[PDB]
Amino acid sequence: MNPPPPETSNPNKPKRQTNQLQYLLRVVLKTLWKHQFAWPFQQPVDAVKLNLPDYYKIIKTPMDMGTIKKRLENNYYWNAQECIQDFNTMFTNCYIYNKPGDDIVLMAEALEKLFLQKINELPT
Ligand SMILES: Cc1ccc([C@H](C)Nc2ccc3c(c2)N(C2CC2)[C@@H](C)C(=O)N3C)cc1
Repeated sequence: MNPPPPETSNPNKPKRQTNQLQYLLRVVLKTLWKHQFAWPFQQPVDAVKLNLPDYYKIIKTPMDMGTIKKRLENNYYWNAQECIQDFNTMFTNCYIYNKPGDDIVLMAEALEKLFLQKINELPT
């Protein structure tokens, strides 16, 4: 039931170390990582273990903070916007599969509120 996880290295792809990308790893991701609600989002959804055989029938572009962390550590991104997009894909997937008011949604919303606070100002 589990698909292969998103790639965390791609050589066909050009890489960049920007000040914003370093900050997204050192400050943004690491703060979110320690949040009390971060743990469901620290690795790909394990649909077999959660016995959610429908998850990957619905979610076709999965994303999680473990994948983002590995991408950042591998300089996988060209710019901060690409990384921010991965965060937003992660949150949106949770809002798509689940319903407003669900506990997992409350957790994603708390992480998203903090994410938006931390990315409001990025380095130059
Ligand atoms: C409040 C509560 C209940 C269960 C769990 C289980 C143990 N782990 C887990 C990790 C990530 C996800 C989910 C479950 N959900 C399930 C709907 C619960 C899927 C759909 C989803 O979208 N994500 C992001 C954690 C937190």
